Amino acid sequence: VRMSVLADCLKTINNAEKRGRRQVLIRPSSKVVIKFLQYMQKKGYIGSFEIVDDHRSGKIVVNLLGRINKCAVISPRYDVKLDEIEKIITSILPSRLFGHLILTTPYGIMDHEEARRKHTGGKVLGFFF
Amino acid sequence: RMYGKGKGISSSTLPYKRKQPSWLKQKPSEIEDAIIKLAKKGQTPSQIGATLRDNYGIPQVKSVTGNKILRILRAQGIATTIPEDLYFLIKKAVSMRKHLEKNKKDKDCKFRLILTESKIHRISRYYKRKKLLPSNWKYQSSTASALIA
Amino acid sequence: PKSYRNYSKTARNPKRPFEKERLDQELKLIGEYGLKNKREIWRVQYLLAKIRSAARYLLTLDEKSSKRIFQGEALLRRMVRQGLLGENEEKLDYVLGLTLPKLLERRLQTKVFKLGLAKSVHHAR
Amino acid sequence: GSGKPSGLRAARKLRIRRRTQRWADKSYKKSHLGTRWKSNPFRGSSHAKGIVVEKVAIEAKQPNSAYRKCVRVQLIKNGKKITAFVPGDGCLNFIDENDEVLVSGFGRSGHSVGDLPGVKFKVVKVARVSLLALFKEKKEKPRS
Amino acid sequence: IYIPRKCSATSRLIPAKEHGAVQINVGMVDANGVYNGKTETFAISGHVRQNGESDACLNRLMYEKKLLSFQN
Amino acid sequence: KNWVPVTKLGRLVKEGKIVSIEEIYLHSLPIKEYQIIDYFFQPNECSHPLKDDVVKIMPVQKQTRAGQRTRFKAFVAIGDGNGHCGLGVKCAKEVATAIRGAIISAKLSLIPVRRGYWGNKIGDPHTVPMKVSGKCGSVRIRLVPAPRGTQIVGAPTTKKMLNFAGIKDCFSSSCGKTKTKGNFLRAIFNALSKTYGYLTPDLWKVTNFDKSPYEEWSDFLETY
RNA sequence: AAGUUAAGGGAGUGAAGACGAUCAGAUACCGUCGUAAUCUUAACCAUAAACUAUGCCGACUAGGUGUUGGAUGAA
RNA sequence: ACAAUGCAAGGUUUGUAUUGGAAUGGUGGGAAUUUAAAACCUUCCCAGAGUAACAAUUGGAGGGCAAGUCUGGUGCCAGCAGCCGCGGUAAUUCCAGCUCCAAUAGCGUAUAUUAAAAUUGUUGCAGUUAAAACGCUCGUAGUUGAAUUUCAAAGAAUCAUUCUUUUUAAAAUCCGGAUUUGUUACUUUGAGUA
Ligand SMILES: [Mg+2]
Ligand SMILES: [Mg+2]
Ligand SMILES: [Mg+2]
Ligand SMILES: [Mg+2]
Ligand SMILES: [Mg+2]
Ligand SMILES: [Mg+2]
Ligand SMILES: [Mg+2]
Ligand SMILES: [Mg+2]
Ligand SMILES: [Mg+2]
Ligand SMILES: [Mg+2]
Ligand SMILES: [Mg+2]
Ligand SMILES: [Mg+2]
Ligand SMILES: [Mg+2]
Ligand SMILES: [Mg+2]
Ligand SMILES: [Mg+2]
Ligand SMILES: [Mg+2]
Ligand SMILES: [Mg+2]
Ligand SMILES: [Mg+2]
Ligand SMILES: [Mg+2]
Ligand SMILES: [Mg+2]
Ligand SMILES: [Mg+2]
Repeated sequence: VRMSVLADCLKTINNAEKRGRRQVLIRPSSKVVIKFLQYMQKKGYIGSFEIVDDHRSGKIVVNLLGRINKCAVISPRYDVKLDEIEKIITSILPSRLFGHLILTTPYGIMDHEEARRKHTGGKVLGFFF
Repeated sequence: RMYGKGKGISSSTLPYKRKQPSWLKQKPSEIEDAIIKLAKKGQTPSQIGATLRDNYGIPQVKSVTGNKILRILRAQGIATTIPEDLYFLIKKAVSMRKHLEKNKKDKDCKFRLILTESKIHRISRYYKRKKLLPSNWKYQSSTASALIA
Repeated sequence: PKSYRNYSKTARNPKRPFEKERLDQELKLIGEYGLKNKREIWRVQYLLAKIRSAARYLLTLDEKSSKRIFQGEALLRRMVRQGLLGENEEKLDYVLGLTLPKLLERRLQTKVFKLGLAKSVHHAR
Repeated sequence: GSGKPSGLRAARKLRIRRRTQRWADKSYKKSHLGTRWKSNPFRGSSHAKGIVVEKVAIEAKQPNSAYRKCVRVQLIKNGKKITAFVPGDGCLNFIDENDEVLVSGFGRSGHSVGDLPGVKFKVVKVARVSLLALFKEKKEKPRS
Repeated sequence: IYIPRKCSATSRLIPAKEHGAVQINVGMVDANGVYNGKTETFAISGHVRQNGESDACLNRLMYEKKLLSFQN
Repeated sequence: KNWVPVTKLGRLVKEGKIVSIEEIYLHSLPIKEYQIIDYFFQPNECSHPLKDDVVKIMPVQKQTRAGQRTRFKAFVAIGDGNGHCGLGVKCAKEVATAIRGAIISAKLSLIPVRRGYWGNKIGDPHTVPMKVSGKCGSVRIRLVPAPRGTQIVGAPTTKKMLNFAGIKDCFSSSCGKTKTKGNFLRAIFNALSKTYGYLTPDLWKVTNFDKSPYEEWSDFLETY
């Protein structure tokens, strides 16, 4: 059935972007998903989003700036050491100059660059361009 | 749906407000008493809830009383040894078995009987994993009939 | 026992042996800098290539990572010594921008040809 | 869905399927089955020495029309009888009806080559003189 | 350095060989109703046109300005 | 070399009403006449000229009631060697004629390709900006940006195309039948085209529009 | 489905088979007859182009025309 | 190798046939050294190239694939050809000669292996029709598993962002102040490794 809420949400977002929507109803909100969205917002790819609280798993609706090329999960959240990062990023995201590879790291979720700055690698959630 | 190809979504969905509505006059104690009475009268949890909703003015025992109805039954000590859904399943299985005994050639029934057995075993397992069933409780096709009571 | 005097291949072959353009380029190089084979060219490519690889690796690391600063710096210094870069172009992104001409220039024969001494490249050799 | 499991703790399944499936690869099977050593004249070798038993002609595949000159030889190593095509414009007569021939593969591992039906072997030395040398002739002459 | 054109609706940004995509130009009014000199502009990508959402997008754009008034 | 221009854009280009082909690219205008392209890339005046090549002349048969009926598809890559690449196809009875047709086609195609950088920006862009991937038929190719000193790691044909485009340094892939040269070429072209239509953090800016040739010079076209 | 085993059943159809044609030949197509099987009961079998040639669960994406089964509202 | 003329082409210079002085290893012999003793290495001194006979081969020239629709011979023969193909009297493929091409003191052939192979696919394949969704469902192990539990807030530096400081609950500990709080995976630092 659901397994990875986050992945599904990201897929939905991607679809919305492709269509050229504006708004998009990410249907089960999750702390992790919220965090991811926040991160995205910080690096400009997403606009506002109104996490609507039901009395259940919430819905988010999210405001899109027509700016994302793709966003994605990389399931199997592979543990990833700090040295192992570079190769992974080469494999994944389109240019060294841009895109972001989001890790959950014991210092909260943050992008590959952030991780590098810190020192800790961790488990790899997803990415955008 | 766990077993068919059924994919329907018919469902109760409760209202946003979960502190009881203004019009509800019943104090909690009275409702508890009523619940107890219902239980005594032979009703099962779900049935009891339904009765409460319909005959008396009360939507959800959870909003009037902090506790859910099974919990209150347990507190009062009139909880069944053998959980509602599981019991129902067992009953169904028993019925199926009787039919089979009567009427040996029914293939569809047999198939469905197997399915119900499987579901029982899932449910049964789950209950064992908690502490509602004892660990010494297999479900047996021979015994089953006696168990339900 | 075997000796411990370890030894190493200085030159990798092409890959695609009768690509026209590449061949022509090689020939041109040979002409210009008075070389005996394609082997010499290959050797120099290998020499260049190792350096380039190192540079690439360094660039994958960030600045003020110890390794990057030390090893990268060393590489840069070596390049400078060799007469590959000089004053303007000493930043580790530049050591990638080396080509074969840059390397062949610093061959002794080429230098000789440049600094009078002989009328030709062949003569110099 | 992918087809494959992509669980974090999935590795057993992933390995195991690959291990079973490898064997569908023809090349891999050729390499790793034990029948290589059994069912092969050279018995996992580059060349083999065989005395000749019969100078023989072999008619080519249908489109082309030639009788290719082969030599049915017995490997000293293995006691195996095999046809080996002899190269050269006139290099069947350069060998004797009983000569210690050194025979190689034809270029395609076991698989047969070109016009020839089922001759997988190329004689390339007779009485220790190189067939090629003999063909050239300026280099050498068959000692006997 | 030719910086390509951003679809004013969806921001998709549109290449040379798109065609399809259109730069629709809306002329302004000056009090009377007469054609003011100025012109307010919208580029629309090909994708939206193909979809048929183009009209909707245009309406939204107008609303965002003051040019027309109903949104949808 | 004079030609009576049919289309409006062509007419405009006949005089000095347009600065660069960049302008025309910007407003996504349909270039019809190859003459326009020629005018924009002459050996005199302009810097880099359009170096062309007949990358493939494949013969191609129709099989009528009386035997075969061979035509020749020519493919040509045309290229500035700096920004502009083009890829033309023409099926015609004679080879020379086909080639001629193909050059015209290539000119018509002619696209601007964004060269970018690996790592960090130093002097003059060189590789592709990001991994771009075209498909045509089975063959899908993924140009990945590389560091400076790399050459075009890739097939001969891909190298040929990429030099024309003005990419110096790249990494090719190629899923699918690359033996089918035309398709491969098409894929490469598609990939190149994708470079502008990508939308990088560079381009979040909403810069107000330029005025198209057709509104900026409409008055001048009323005379003819 | 055929097939198997055992009891019944046994109308029509009808592998086998037999003729009659057909054809150079016809051990087939066409026709007349015709066992086995088809049917039930109690077992086996375990396969079919068992075909949506589309594994199952999940999310999303696009409109319209319908249609089976409920529910909601209004005429 | 170099320079003269002779010849060549290019917008006077490069290129290439006659001459002819310079250079030098190789090779030969002495030493100096080397070495346990020799031999090599290097070192010096005598010898010492013009067809510099001090003589470069190997495998190719239809395509793949760089290089001949050059000359004779053969005539579905002999043969070549990894593959497609060539050969049935114009063979650009055989056998030669010439010319050219590649790599070159090396260059072929064979068998194995890696890459080419995203043709074993974790990254990374494919499964309507190309090979491939079990006839169907149940099912143990296996793999996978909704959301939820301290969210946040404020100040200083830098070119909207980066790095830093401070506090916002509860319990135990220490003389109102100050300081400990599930396990493992994971990750970071280490330590210790020939
Ligand atoms: Mg299930
Ligand atoms: Mg559902
Ligand atoms: Mg010893
Ligand atoms: Mg049946
Ligand atoms: Mg039957
Ligand atoms: Mg019977
Ligand atoms: Mg009958
Ligand atoms: Mg009958
Ligand atoms: Mg089957
Ligand atoms: Mg099937
Ligand atoms: Mg060629
Ligand atoms: Mg060969
Ligand atoms: Mg001839
Ligand atoms: Mg020849
Ligand atoms: Mg391999
Ligand atoms: Mg690979
Ligand atoms: Mg495949
Ligand atoms: Mg199939
Ligand atoms: Mg199926
Ligand atoms: Mg299980
Ligand atoms: Mg969870």
